[PDB]
Amino acid sequence: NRVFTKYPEDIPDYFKQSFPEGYSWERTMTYEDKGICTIRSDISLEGDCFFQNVRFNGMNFPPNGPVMQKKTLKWEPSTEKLHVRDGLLVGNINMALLLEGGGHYLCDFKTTYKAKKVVQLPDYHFVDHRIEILSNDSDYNKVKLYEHGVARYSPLPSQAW
Amino acid sequence: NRVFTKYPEDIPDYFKQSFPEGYSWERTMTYEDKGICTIRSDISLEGDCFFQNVRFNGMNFPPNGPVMQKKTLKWEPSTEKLHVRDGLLVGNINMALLLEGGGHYLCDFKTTYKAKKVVQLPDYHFVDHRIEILSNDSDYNKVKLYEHGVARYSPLPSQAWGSHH
Amino acid sequence: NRVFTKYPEDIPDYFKQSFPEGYSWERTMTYEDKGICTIRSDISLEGDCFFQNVRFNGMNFPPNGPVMQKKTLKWEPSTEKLHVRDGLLVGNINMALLLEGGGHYLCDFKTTYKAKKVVQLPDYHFVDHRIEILSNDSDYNKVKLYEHGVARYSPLPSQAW
Amino acid sequence: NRVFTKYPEDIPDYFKQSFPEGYSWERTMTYEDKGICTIRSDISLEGDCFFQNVRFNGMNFPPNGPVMQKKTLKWEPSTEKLHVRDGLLVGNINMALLLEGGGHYLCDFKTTYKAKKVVQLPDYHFVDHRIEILSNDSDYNKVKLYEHGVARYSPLPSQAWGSH
Amino acid sequence: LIKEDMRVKVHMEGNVNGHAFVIEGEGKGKPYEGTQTLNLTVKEGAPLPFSYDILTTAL
Amino acid sequence: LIKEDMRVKVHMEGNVNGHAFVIEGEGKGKPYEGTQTLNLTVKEGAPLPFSYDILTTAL
Amino acid sequence: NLIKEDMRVKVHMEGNVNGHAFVIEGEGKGKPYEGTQTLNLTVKEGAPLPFSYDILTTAL
Amino acid sequence: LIKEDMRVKVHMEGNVNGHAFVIEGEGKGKPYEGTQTLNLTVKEGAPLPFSYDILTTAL
Ligand SMILES: [Mg+2]
Ligand SMILES: [Mg+2]
Ligand SMILES: [Mg+2]
Ligand SMILES: [Mg+2]
Ligand SMILES: [Mg+2]
Ligand SMILES: [Mg+2]
Ligand SMILES: [Mg+2]
Repeated sequence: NRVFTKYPEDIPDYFKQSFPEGYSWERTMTYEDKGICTIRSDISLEGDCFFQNVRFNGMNFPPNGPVMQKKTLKWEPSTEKLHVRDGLLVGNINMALLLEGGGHYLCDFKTTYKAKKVVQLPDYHFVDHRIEILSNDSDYNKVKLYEHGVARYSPLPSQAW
Repeated sequence: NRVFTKYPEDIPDYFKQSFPEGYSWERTMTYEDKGICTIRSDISLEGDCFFQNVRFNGMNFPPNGPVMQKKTLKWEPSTEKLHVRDGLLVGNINMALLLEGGGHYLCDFKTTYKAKKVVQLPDYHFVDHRIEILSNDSDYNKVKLYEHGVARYSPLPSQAWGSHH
Repeated sequence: NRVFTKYPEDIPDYFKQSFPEGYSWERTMTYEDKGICTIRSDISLEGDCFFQNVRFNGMNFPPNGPVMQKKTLKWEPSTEKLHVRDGLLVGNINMALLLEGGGHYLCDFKTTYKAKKVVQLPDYHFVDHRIEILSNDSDYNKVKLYEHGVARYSPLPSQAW
Repeated sequence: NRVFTKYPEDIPDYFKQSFPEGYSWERTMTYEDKGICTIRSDISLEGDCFFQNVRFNGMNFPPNGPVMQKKTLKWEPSTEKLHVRDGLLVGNINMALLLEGGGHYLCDFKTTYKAKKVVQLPDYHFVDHRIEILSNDSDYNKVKLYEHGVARYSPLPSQAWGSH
Repeated sequence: LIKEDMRVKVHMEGNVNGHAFVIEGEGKGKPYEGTQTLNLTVKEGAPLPFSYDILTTAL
Repeated sequence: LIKEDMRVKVHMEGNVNGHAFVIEGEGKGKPYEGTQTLNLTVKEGAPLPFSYDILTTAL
Repeated sequence: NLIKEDMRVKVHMEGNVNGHAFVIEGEGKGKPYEGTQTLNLTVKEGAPLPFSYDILTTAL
Repeated sequence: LIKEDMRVKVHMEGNVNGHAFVIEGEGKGKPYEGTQTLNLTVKEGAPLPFSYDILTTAL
């Protein structure tokens, strides 16, 4: 929910500006053994509720892989590349999932966020995330999910002239 | 040259460590419109001056594209993700060329950095970069190049604490 | 459904052998503007009549792209690469849809056929495909569909000595 | 060098048409552990011996994988898809290395062919290929290399007739 | 068991681009001669607003 | 319109590797302070035979 | 038809695979219209190759 | 072994869709601060038929 992403006043927050009306988005996730996920989500404000509505579809993860053998521990934080296209904020990310002992397993990430209303569009910028299972039963039947997201620019001086 | 990257004490620095011997890296650059480049460069230190021999082999860019049509603008600032894999450092980036007029033109960048020496290996981390042309001649026979790059962890603190997998 | 493919006697026929138990399959279509589709099929034999049971899912087809704009004339015939991966018969194919008004639009095809019975596994081989719309009302509510298939080795001599 | 391909009468021969001027071509090989090779080659004729000049770059193969471990046996045969895009000729292939004892390490081949003369242009067509090392040391400092390629259409006649 | 002349019934539930569609079909063919014909109907979500060809290799 | 404390509820139908599942959650956080908390229940398909991380930036 | 039922082939390859550089060279014959040919190849440098030869042959 | 300033020399042989070129670079940089600058001259191959941007990360 990119709503819950702190925007410094320099950047336009594409997200909180899309409400009241809302915003929908669309993502694909390609794993490095080519398991693949397609997903969709609608975000409707009512009262103070953002009722997220989601269809999620995942494909051809290999039998002895990490997903099917449950050897992920988390996602590494990541940094999303945000870039206005055809009027649409598209986001791009190299995600990775830490494994039991053994290092990482990588994934690409394309998200486009579409506004239900006319909002002010930002220049190119990045949202640092970090997403995390705070807690879970042994089955994951009940899982407490946290997320931290912060939109920035570049910390570095365009020292150009 | 990722030697020219700032690295806090928090994080090992794969690149300044490697030296005195130095290092080698291999990069593939895979564009949004299906062009491609492979690049190899050797980085050595003799005296005070880093020598960088490189072999760039770009290919397969469609003939009426923003590369071949000579109409890109600059790179966007960026942030590299970097993990150990087979005991090498690997560099992953989502890159973006701004296109004359408004739009973008896009590029995955994957690098394998290889130090000609055993060094202390880092965990997963980022580098934030910015590369810029500062001046040039008409046809860029003469160019002046400015990169900047700085290494960190996430700024967003971890709030998980205590768990069993 | 393969089974609708001519097999020569010196290629084993993975699909037919598979009955009466049947066989299912699972394929990835990756298009050249990165539209994408996931699909799964049970193919069962009730008597004379095979029942196909399918679920199909696809995404990111750019609104102005030729899928959503309906600018396909057809698929090009093609030639699937058939190999055995970890017990299963994996087919790979380079498909191209003939454009409206000249030009081609490409797609990558990976298919795994998971038989549900002991069958006699084949060696590397190919299938010439031609799939064809043979009739279709205007809106395509009612469509008649045809597909040929022929199992294959190289028609080229191994000069091996 | 696709000059050596059997090309039916009804199918333009981009490669033997390009002569005497000949052609060049450019290839990306995409293997599944993202080791890549990029290739370009210039094929010339003068007299009776063509000349291929070729450069070859491969990177990002895992050290602990079937190329770096020399555990590939050979290519299967194959079929390439050839189509005109942006006035050029491209070919696409699903490629297989047969792996020692069993299995496959796969590759996409994409090639773009560029004749130095304007030749007549073919329609969508295919090339059945088969390539084979015949004689070699264990170290392959000497090798003897055979390919056979033959051009065609699909052997499956259409049943389509009449439409809009 | 499988014979020169055999029938086929087709059921495909699907979603493309978030647009829903259920589609069914009845057909026939010759397993050994490698041919098959199928009569296909859009059950819900007709009209499909996308090229019917992306579907066809599935159907 | 959006306030330092807001509330969240989330519904997810899912297929992964054939295997179906539904999942529901309700939660909270601070939009301007860009942090979010959420409580998830697998309403159907349990136990999930695949890693849960690959669902979570969707949840 | 400059191109003859029988022809000859010369081939220079330079190349480099995960660092390891090499120069390969061969000469041979083919039958243009039969789609056949056979090449003799020698590694002038970098011998012995640390990599499966196979990745070279379709370029060679 | 390395300090607040360092020199840079660069030799690139490359090739893009046909065109061969050679580029030679001289410049300096701040290794510990993470910056540098480079004057770039095209020896062989000038003038470039293609966006110089593709080159810059290799230089
Ligand atoms: Mg997979
Ligand atoms: Mg859902
Ligand atoms: Mg799945
Ligand atoms: Mg993680
Ligand atoms: Mg129909
Ligand atoms: Mg279609
Ligand atoms: Mg499911």
